[PDB]
Amino acid sequence: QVAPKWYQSEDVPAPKQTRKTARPQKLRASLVPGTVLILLAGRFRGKRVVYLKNLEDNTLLVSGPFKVNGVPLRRVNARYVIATSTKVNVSGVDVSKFNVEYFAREKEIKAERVADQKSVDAALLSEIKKTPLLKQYLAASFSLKNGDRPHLLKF
Amino acid sequence: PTRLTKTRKHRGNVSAGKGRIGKHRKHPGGRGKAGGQHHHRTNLDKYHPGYFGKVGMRYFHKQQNHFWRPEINLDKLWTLVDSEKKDEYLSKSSASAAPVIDTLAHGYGKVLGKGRLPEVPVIVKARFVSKLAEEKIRAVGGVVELVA
Amino acid sequence: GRDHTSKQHVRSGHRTAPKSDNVYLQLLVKLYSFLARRTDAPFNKVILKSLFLSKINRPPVSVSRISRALKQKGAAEKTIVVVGTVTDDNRLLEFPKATIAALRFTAGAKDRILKNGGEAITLDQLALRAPKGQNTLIVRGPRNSREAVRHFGFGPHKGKAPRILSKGRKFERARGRRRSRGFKV
RNA sequence: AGCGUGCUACUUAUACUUCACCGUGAUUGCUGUUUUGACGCUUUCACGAGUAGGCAGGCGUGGAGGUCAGUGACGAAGCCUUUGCUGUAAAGCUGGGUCGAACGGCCUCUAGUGCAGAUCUUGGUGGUAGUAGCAAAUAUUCAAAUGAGAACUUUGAAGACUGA
RNA sequence: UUGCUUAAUUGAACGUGGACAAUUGAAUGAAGAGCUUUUAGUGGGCCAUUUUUGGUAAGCAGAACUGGCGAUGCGGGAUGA
RNA sequence: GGCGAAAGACUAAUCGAACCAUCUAGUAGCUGGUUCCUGCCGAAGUUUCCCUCAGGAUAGCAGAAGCUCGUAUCAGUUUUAU
RNA sequence: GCCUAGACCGAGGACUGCGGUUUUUACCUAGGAUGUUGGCAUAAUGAUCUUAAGUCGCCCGUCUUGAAACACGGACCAAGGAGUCUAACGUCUAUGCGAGUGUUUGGGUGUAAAACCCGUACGCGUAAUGAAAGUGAACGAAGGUGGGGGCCCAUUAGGGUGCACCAUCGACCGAUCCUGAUGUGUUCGGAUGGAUUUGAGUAAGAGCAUAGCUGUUGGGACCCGAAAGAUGGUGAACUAUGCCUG
RNA sequence: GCGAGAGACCGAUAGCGAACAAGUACAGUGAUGGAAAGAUGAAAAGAACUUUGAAAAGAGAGUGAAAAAGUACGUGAAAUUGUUGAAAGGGAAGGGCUUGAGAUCAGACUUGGUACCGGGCCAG
Ligand SMILES: CN[C@@H]1[C@@H](O)[C@@H](O[C@@H]2[C@@H](O)[C@H](O[C@H]3O[C@H]([C@@H](C)O)[C@@H](O)[C@H](O)[C@H]3N)[C@@H](N)C[C@H]2N)OC[C@]1(C)O
Ligand SMILES: CN[C@@H]1[C@@H](O)[C@@H](O[C@@H]2[C@@H](O)[C@H](O[C@H]3O[C@H]([C@@H](C)O)[C@@H](O)[C@H](O)[C@H]3N)[C@@H](N)C[C@H]2N)OC[C@]1(C)O
Ligand SMILES: CN[C@@H]1[C@@H](O)[C@@H](O[C@@H]2[C@@H](O)[C@H](O[C@H]3O[C@H]([C@@H](C)O)[C@@H](O)[C@H](O)[C@H]3N)[C@@H](N)C[C@H]2N)OC[C@]1(C)O
Ligand SMILES: CN[C@@H]1[C@@H](O)[C@@H](O[C@@H]2[C@@H](O)[C@H](O[C@H]3O[C@H]([C@@H](C)O)[C@@H](O)[C@H](O)[C@H]3N)[C@@H](N)C[C@H]2N)OC[C@]1(C)O
Ligand SMILES: CN[C@@H]1[C@@H](O)[C@@H](O[C@@H]2[C@@H](O)[C@H](O[C@H]3O[C@H]([C@@H](C)O)[C@@H](O)[C@H](O)[C@H]3N)[C@@H](N)C[C@H]2N)OC[C@]1(C)O
Repeated sequence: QVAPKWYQSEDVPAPKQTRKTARPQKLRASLVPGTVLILLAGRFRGKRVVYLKNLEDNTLLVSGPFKVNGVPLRRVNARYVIATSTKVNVSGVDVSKFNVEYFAREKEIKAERVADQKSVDAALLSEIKKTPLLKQYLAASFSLKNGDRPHLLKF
Repeated sequence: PTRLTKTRKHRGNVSAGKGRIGKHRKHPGGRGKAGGQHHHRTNLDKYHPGYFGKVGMRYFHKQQNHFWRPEINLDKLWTLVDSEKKDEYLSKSSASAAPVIDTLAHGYGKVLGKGRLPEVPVIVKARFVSKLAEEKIRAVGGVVELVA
Repeated sequence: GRDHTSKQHVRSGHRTAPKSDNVYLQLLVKLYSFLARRTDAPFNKVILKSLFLSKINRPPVSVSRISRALKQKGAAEKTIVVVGTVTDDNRLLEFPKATIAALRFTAGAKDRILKNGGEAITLDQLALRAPKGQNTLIVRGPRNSREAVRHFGFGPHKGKAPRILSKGRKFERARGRRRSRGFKV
């Protein structure tokens, strides 16, 4: 066999100075706080939720509301959502304290999370009841029926 | 050595480098110098003109020793002087005391005249000499002495 | 595809290193490759290519040819450079004081150079005392004087020597070389 | 879905364009940092079809000089094997089994040195195939004895034939 | 300069000295130009367009120039040198 | 060589010249075969001579080694003039 | 000029460059991918073997213009199986010495076919040319002219010196043709001067020796293959014919 | 012919034809022609004894380091064949490329470091 030589170094070079200064995401124009969303994947696939806040980790903050749907305040990814044209006025919801650290990993749920869910549900249900049938629409799951063409369908 | 020959590199190739059409055969064209006047005339007339025929006269029982006569030219003649006294001879040689050069004892038959002598008298002993060789020897003050 | 205007993958056709395995010749090639790379004196590049040459392309240079080169107007003090062997010549009447740089000196050539007060030096000494080849004079021996060259390009009316083993009246002096024997070419 | 003619899009070659990798040829630079490979390292560009044939660089085998104070009865060599690894490849290495006495790497030397063929040589073995076939010369049978075993041996009874 | 040439102080051929410079006397290109040695295989060809000879003609026989196949796979012509 | 009432018959399964060993690995312009890998270059069936026509020599086409130099004047091409 | 939907790729590895923005000896999209998050490590992942499916795929070797051929060899497997050695050579290359070179026929010596040592000859080279008798290489700085790398003097340019090599005009030696001095064994000698002639010559040597590949010739000559030809022997137990005895 | 010493030679299809009861066995009237064939184990310790079988043999046992050494004897390849397991199979089979399925193999929780740090692989 061929024996290793002196000039064969194990030294690991440092990498060159990368020039990839990242710059902020530009979401779709259709994603506006208060837009009703359809979840396309995950545990809650098919659920219709309310879009609350854009978080700094690129994810969307949504709520069911948890009372109407059973889906709580949680993050979803914009690419796994269909943004409809139905809107809820969310100037009256306080979402000033939901951020990436709020979903930092620690069943049993913290009393913080349950209290926040009650608080956000209260304002949302105040606002959702103003549109007839909106609560029942949010309670119902989305599905594709026979003859339904998503390229032709408006959401 | 056999390991460096092209026989080793031809292993696995059908014709061993000799061609599929031509097919290395025994003696196409004949053996030796066959056909020198017929189908090998185009070689012999090009690369060996003069090959066929007779020129000159025969010499029965030629003895090459009769013709022994090695030649030495004048430009080489001083090599025969002893190497340890050559420098002295070049300076001190005169008409009354000149170096003697016995060319025959050094194994030469004739002194030829190519080249130039030192401008120093010499005494040259030879069996034969060319006309110009002697003339150049006399011009530096020397002489040719015939020996047998 | 490509419509090629020249043959592809052709080697340069010039020798880039000595075929020799003499380690000291390799040391000289190393020195003069450095010199030709870092100095841009044309002399060093010429010397580098000369170190690659084969034996027949480095004919011996006699001391008489060196003396004729030293007799050139203005050249009595130049350093004579020979990439090859310097040989003695017993036809020479006198030899001057001179500095000759060569690969090899025969014993007679060296004795004659030293006896007349000259200097017989190698090529590394030359590099040390003339790194750009200042005041040098390169001398080359006669390439076409080789006995093999006599037989090159032999043919009708060419005047070259035949390839022949024995010499005499019975050896290729008849038909083809004489009008009394047919024709002469 | 025919014939003449015009149009719009579309389909896909080892071809073209950009990029990766291999090689070849050229090319940039490399000694107060030349650093034990300068036959080395390094920058850049272009190119790659091939019978006959030429050349180069490698792989493999028997034996020889040198070296590894190399492997080995606590298992050498050989042989079998979806145990794998390396190399474009010639091939090299390794796990498991079998086995029983020698063998290998490296630097070189050397040759009776590499097979698919030659109606090749010697030896071995198939399919064919349980197949062709074991059909001329009139013809056999019953019982007993012997024997592990009897169409086929021996004895008796008989039926036949050769027909001097 | 000369031994050639002219009636010649005329010429012929080769020159000394002087001058004319990057438009050094068209375009485009140029993996550079020149030179040498040495040796392999081959020396049955065949096809296509065009020109063309003999022949009723031939997938016949014989020439010219070029491109090919032979030596060559690949996409198309179902298949095909 | 024999022998043949003759067929070129017979002469030990051998006869238009037996068998055996040797010369003898007789010669063959003819048929067959010609043993590992990769890389780079890459043909010819044409010229002349040959009792030459299934073969050679010769030139051409091909490879290899280079060498002298470094843009010198070259080109399966155009233009202009002839 | 602006907005907008997809796909493939991420070679390189401190810095060095060109630009830009300037709010800055700073920052950038400007000399080639980074940031972030989830899952998994009893595995999502990758390779091989077997098999299915889709698509393509004639039997190799050979001679040949043309082979899958209704052309030839090949039922199968192992082991063996074909450019070799030698004499003499061409080119090229490496090495030693170099106007020389080659110890090895032989002798000396020996730790005994080795290694070590020695020299006279000899071979080849150093001179050619002519059939031969024979003769035998500098007018000159070993010449003139045009190129020519390198070197020298300058200061792009320019000036000089210019080895190797090349083109060209000469000179020298031998052969051939002419001329024909002083002289004479009066038939020899050959001074001197000429000539679109000729040589495998000269003109500051390049060779000798060992080794290697390739190429050549003679050898069994890459391997196997005739029909034949020759020399010396053995057969009439078959059969042909005669004879002898049944 | 007789006596010796050697080798970059061959290693049982090689080397003389013959490594062996080889110029043997065998063929041909004759002259002549002319093979194949080496190796159990250190030692026969070459398997006593029981049992099934007419016997050859088998099955136990025994010797041996080994019977995966039993005079069919060192190792014991291939062609070819039996059995066992797995798989495929409408007028051949075999091959390339690709993926699936089944089997096999491999790898980072690293030579990990000291509950934390940090890393590996597959992905958004
Ligand atoms: C005017 N002179 C023409 C001359 O130019 C030439 O014409 C060719 C003609 O013959 C070619 O045509 C040729 O080749 C094609 C095809 C194989 O290319 C064939 O289909 C056609 O039958 C054949 N005649 C045509 N394609 C181009 C013209 N210049 O040859 C014919 C000709 C009459 O001499
Ligand atoms: C200069 N030109 C000369 C031309 O003159 C000639 O020279 C001759 C020469 O050949 C003669 O010489 C000749 O004849 C004599 C014989 C007569 O003895 C011979 O010995 C000699 O070998 C032979 N060459 C010589 N005797 C006179 C010169 N002029 O030789 C040929 C030449 C070289 O062209
Ligand atoms: C006798 N007349 C001569 C005429 O013969 C010629 O001389 C030749 C000369 O040219 C030859 O020389 C020729 O050939 C030699 C070659 C043999 O090596 C060359 O070296 C040389 O360069 C070449 N010129 C020379 N060998 C013989 C003279 N008589 O030169 C002209 C002349 C003076 O008229
Ligand atoms: C420097 N002096 C030179 C001297 O060296 C010698 O030069 C020769 C030269 O004459 C030769 O060249 C000669 O010979 C060749 C030959 C092939 O016949 C001829 O072709 C050529 O014309 C002729 N000049 C050349 N081959 C070598 C130089 N050393 O002779 C000429 C000279 C001028 O005296
Ligand atoms: C009793 N029968 C005998 C028998 O002794 C036979 O011996 C072979 C013998 O030679 C073999 O042995 C063999 O060993 C090696 C290797 C190939 O094994 C061979 O190279 C060697 O020639 C041979 N000795 C052996 N393995 C089996 C016995 N039948 O020899 C011939 C024969 C008549 O068959």
